[PDB]
Amino acid sequence: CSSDSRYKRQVSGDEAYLEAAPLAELHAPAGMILPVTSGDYAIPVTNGSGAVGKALDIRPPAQPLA
Amino acid sequence: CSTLERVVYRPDINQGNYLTANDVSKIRVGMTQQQVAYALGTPLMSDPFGTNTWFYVFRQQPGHEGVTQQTLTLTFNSSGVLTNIDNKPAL
Amino acid sequence: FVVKDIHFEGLQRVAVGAALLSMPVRTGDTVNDEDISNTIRALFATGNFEDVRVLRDGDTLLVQVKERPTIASITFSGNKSVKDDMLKQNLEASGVRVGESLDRTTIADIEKGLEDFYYSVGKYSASVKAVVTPLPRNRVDLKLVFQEGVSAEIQQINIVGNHAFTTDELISHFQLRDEVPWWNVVGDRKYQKQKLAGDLETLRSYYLDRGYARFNIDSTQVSLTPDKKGIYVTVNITEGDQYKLSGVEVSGNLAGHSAEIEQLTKIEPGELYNGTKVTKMEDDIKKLLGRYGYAYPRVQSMPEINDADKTVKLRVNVDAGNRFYVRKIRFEGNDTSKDAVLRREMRQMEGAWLGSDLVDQGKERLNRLGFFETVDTDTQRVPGSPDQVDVVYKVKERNTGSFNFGIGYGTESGVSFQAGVQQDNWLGTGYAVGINGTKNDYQTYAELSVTNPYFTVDGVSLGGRLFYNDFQADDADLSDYTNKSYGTDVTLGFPINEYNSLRAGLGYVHNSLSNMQPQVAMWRYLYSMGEHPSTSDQDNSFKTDDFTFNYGWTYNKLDRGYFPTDGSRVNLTGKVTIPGSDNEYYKVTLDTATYVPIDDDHKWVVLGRTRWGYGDGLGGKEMPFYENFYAGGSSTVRGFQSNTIGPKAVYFPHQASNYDPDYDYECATQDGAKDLCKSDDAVGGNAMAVASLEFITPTPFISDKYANSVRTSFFWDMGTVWDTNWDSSQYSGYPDYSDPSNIRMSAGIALQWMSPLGPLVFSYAQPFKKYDGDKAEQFQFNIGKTW
Amino acid sequence: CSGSKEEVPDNPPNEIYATAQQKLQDGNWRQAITQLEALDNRYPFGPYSQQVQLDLIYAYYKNADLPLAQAAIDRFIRLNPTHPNIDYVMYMRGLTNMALDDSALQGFFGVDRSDRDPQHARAAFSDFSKLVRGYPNSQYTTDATKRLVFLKDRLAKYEYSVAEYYTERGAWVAVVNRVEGMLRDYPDTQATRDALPLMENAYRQMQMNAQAEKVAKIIAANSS
Amino acid sequence: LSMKDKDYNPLIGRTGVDVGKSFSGKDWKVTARAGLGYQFDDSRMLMSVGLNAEIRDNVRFGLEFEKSAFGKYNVDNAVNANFRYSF
Amino acid sequence: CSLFNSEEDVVKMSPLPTVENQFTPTTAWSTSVGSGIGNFYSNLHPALADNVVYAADRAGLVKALNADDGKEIWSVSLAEKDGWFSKEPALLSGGVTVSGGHVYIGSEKAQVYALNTSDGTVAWQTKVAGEALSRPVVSDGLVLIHTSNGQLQALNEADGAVKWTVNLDMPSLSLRGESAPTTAFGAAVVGGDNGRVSAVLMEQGQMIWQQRISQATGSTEIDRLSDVDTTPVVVNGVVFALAYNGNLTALDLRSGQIMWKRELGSVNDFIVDGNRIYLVDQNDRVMALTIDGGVTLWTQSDLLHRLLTSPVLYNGNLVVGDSEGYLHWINVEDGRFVAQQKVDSSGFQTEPVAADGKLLIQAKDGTVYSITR
Repeated sequence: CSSDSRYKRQVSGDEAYLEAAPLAELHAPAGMILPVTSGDYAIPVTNGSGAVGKALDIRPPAQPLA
Repeated sequence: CSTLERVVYRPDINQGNYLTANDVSKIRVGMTQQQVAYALGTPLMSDPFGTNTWFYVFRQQPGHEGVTQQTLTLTFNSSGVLTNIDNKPAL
Repeated sequence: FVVKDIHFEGLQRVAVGAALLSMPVRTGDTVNDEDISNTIRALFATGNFEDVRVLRDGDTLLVQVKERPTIASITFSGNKSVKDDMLKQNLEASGVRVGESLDRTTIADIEKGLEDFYYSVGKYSASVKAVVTPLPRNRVDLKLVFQEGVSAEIQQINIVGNHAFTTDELISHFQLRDEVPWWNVVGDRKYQKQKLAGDLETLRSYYLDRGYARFNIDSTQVSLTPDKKGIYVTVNITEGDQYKLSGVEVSGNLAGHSAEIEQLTKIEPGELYNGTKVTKMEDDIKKLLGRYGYAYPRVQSMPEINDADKTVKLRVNVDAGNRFYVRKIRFEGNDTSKDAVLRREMRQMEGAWLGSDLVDQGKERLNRLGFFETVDTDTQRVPGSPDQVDVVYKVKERNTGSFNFGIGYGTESGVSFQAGVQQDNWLGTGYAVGINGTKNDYQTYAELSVTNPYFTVDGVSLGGRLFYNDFQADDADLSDYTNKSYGTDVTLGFPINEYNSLRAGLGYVHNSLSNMQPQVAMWRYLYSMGEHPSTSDQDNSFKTDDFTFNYGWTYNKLDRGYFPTDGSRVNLTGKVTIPGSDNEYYKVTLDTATYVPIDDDHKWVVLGRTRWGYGDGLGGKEMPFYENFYAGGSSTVRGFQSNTIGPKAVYFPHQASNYDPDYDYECATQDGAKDLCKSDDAVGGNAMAVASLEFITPTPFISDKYANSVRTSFFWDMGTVWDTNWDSSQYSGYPDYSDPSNIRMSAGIALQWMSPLGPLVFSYAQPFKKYDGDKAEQFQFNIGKTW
Repeated sequence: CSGSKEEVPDNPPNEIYATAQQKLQDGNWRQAITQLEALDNRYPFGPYSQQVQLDLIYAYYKNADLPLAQAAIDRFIRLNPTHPNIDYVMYMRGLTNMALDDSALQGFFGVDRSDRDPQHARAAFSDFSKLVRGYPNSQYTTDATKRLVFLKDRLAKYEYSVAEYYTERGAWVAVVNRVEGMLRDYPDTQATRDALPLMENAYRQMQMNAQAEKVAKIIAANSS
Repeated sequence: LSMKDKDYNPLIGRTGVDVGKSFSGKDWKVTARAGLGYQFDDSRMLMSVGLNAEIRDNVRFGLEFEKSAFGKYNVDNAVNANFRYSF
Repeated sequence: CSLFNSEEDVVKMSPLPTVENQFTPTTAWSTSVGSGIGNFYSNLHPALADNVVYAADRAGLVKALNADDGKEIWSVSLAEKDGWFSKEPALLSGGVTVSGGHVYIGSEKAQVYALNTSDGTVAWQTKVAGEALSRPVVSDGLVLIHTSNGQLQALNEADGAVKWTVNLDMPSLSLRGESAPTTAFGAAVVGGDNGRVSAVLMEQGQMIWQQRISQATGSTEIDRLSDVDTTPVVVNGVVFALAYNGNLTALDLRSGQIMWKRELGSVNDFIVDGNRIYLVDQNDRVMALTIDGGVTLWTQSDLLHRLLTSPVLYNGNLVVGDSEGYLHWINVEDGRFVAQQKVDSSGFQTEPVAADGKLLIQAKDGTVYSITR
């Protein structure tokens, strides 16, 4: 081909796919709660600045020399 | 509204709760939430912002704009006590 | 012994970390030989290849295991027309490929599963081998060589213990047949244990229905000829005594539902006993349980059967299945047609009452709808409470529909080009995908169609489409009628009463029509619309701009398809035209299929195909003459020419028709016909009424399955169609048809048989069209065009 | 499965794998996987096959070789009780999930897709949870720290679509439970807030207005 | 002197084997389409007769031989080839 | 033809090379009732009573002939008597045990009845239950018959007169394999499928011993070929036959315990001529090892998938015709043809006879062609 439909470095979707809209907190008012941490929940805490998107690469995880 | 002549809406409307006088009978104050759970199978609706107080209903008439509303709101607190029974079975 | 050496050997490609995990007791643990053997068979639990050599000389744990061709780097070859893809996919089911070190018992179970496959099929002349010649250095070379025989080519099906019921009778009640005489050529032979079971079931159930309630299921088997095929089917049974269904008794765990059910349970006592009665009588009541809503009940129809008294009392006692539960409908796929489109295509919903009935309705609903090839309705279990059951269903998509190129017969026309692109399941998102571009030389049609029958409401259908064809075929000059016909229409269906729908079609058509013939009908219309056609040339032209509506409604009381048994196809259709239309006129068309066999044996069967069409022009702007049904041909009257009955093609004379095509067009052509030529076969008149009688009965020279697939039709059915709007001044020497007597005489017999792959309708009718309006032919032949 | 004809004469794993690295930097992942598998067939031995399989994985995804990718996955994790690359694999394996992505074509308008397969989403979720917990150190570590929450929000959008179907179908009764299910999932995803007015109106239809107003003022103060 | 000979009754539940599978496959199918009424008036024929082959899943191609006769226009031999790819 | 000519599975077949007509087989008796049968599988031996060549058809037709050019004495199409529709299709299963003035027959319809030999018309009638597989065994008036499904009946030559029913063992799936129920020293002894042999009482069917021997389909699903047919040969009250797959013990009537073995060849037909026996196996070659240890001095493997009938070592000539209409004489030892008639395409299912040395054959067509060579 010579027009489109390729994938070599552009991360599928986009960087908006990398992140579109962050979370936001709500606050269940007095005498009223909500058990939410029920399921897939490992607290995501990164200090960064781990490569992301075009910065992120998945090159073969080889050894120094072979 | 009008008589039986306007835009017709008669497919099958579908809502299911085969509620009977068993429900009326098996219940007193301080009911055992788990035993009444099995007596009722599925606990449909609890207060997310409060105690259980399970909320059931029968809103069903197939087709025509008519429908039921036969609710089963039943107090369920801590210590497994039903202090109150709640039903507006009327439209 | 003190385990001091983590000592793993052979170390070909092993996860030695996983190996250290494989030993429960780790090194430096002074343990007994009990723990030693524990660790040993724990390493055996690796189950990939374990060539154990456990040595205890000092404190080193000399546990050596040697690698081998045990890598399963296999190959594959040497096979017959057996389904190779099934072979490979089941190897994948076992995962046997490169890696998965090897296992003599695993390759053995592969080979033997294939062998027992042969067995169950009976193809089963096993020449079976999984040749494992290992490529050097642990590698493998495999050859799957399997020369087999053919399946059970049905030999004798000898029936044992039969009496009072001829063998061939219940045979016909069964599936298995092994006959290809001069009689038929469609007989084939095969095997299935399940065929055997089901045939037994049909047999003894039938007997119950004969009141032979008691039955003796004897060990019926089949001897198999060695050293070749051969299948001698010992039908070893015993019918058991005849009885009458004397009573029906209920004592089942319920609450008042007893009386709620007896009305069904209630039957006339002392009936000749019937097992199908038992069936229906438990089916309806399970359905009523559903109409109340539970899990599914125990149903014991204990038959109190007494001999010499023929008694079948029915202690039919039923304890309802467990109570109402909720459920988790989850369907995977989720392509261009997102899940919701199916969520609505299934008549069932979480939150409301559950039931295998509703989910079943969803099953068949998706089935006959289809966007796929499977309806994998799989219910599962949520722990804690016996409810919110996991009903997670799968479909195997039937996507990427018709890519079509119809190329047909130039050399009279141009080579007919047709591009058919119907990629529903692709933009079958909720829509229709219809792309029809065809043209031979002069018959240039285009269909662009898209339909969400559910537009914002499942009921709300949306079919938008352009249908444009131009007929450009001509043979003369100043007489060359040409039709370009654009039509843009949107349709909106509305059943909310099931099998009861009205459909609103709102459409415009532009229709440029040139060089119209001297036909007195079209000329009547020209003068109606005020046009004064050229009384010399077939030359006039008009552009037909008609915006219009049509209401098409149908009721459907049907009982079965492929063979129609009870049919109620009730089809009204009325086209109405607005002043925006160039003419003001209204077509009414009535279509009635009314089919009932009074005989449940289907030998006294009354059927009616009845049809009517009437045009209502507002005068001067009437029913554009072509706006007419087709009377004749084979619509329902056959051996004729359609839209030729009634009116006769009278062409007002045009000897000025500008190069008569050398009698490729006549009747008021240049070399054509003089003062108005009363040629035959004009469009059927304003009013058409036709009625059709049908009946069937099997002949005593066939099998029952043929009757299940064949349809003998008897008919002397005389329609009549006439132009209500008629003049006799011009039709003075010519006939006059505003005439409710346009009768035929078609003493007709026909036959429509459908092979499992195609239907065929062939007829002989001795015709006497009272009013002729047609050609008389005796050979009304065609094969059913399954749409 | 087993293909990629070895039309090349068998040669030492080192030089053929050097050709593999040549195609690696060349991008002809088809023939690259071809020669890598050709090696491991001609060499079901050797720790050289470790890197051979790593490059197999990389050229799989750079070539969109999905079932081959899963084969690499399970075979290696059988060979991998642990490895210097597992979190890579972990991200890769979560990557594997999104590998079921492509369905259509858009250049200026766009079509929706966030109402589809949840299982691989949850799988990648687990993948990257295990990554960040076992590997709170990688480019993949941080990219997954954010990837997890992104795909959880995408799940929120999915569940919105699901709920709203029954709602518009009048089948609110199930969504009544479904909204508290989303709560047991998330209140904090914007999609949750987006849906809350719908469940409030449902409440009102079914006369739980007494809590419809609650959730309404919750989306007022709590949310925007 | 001790006594621990049997003094017990254990109970458990398991499952030995489960293996089960079934095969299936087709080879082709054909759909022929034909129609002919005689004339049977001057005598000749007039028909539109063809076919279509239904291969396992994907290949579908149809023939039609048609003909109109006894008219001032006459379709002599309308051989019509088509294909369908609903793979 | 090359289209329905290259689409089927095949294994192999010989040409039967080197036809040797050292003798000159002349069918000095040449007669045919036609049907007979054409393809099926059962024992349907016609009978004879002092040259009376009883003829028949697979329709309850009870015909006759005598040692002639073939000349009938009577023909009585006694298919049924008052069945469903007046002589229904009455196929046959079980040869004709003409004893006394009682022609003896039985049909898969479980119909059994004596016939006056002078007319083949009923001498007595006792219709039975179970598919009448075997032929009547009018053994000292103890007319013992087993029907295919593993149930046996004891009758009397008087009018049937059921004596004791033996609903004996059967495989999981009924299949081929029939046994010799002969009785010696007053012992109802019989072979059996399932690698099993039974010795019971010829007054009650009461077992004295039952021996299970070797294997077949079922957990070792031997697929499709000539295993061992379970009809033995017994001498001195000692049973001799292969086990069920070619393992030839000896089993004494009183004991039935395993004697000397010959684990060789899943042969089906076999006649003993003074402790000499012969092998044909699964492609119809001959390596005719005798029970005298390993005496294969009778081997003629010129037949590959050439189905055959029971051998006849008469006039010292090793003689038997195949099941393809061809006729074969053999050296007294191995084994080239002292004669051979590659003649018919008949096919054969029941047992012909060489009585008086006359080749009393029952061919599917050319039924009774007895030959002199």
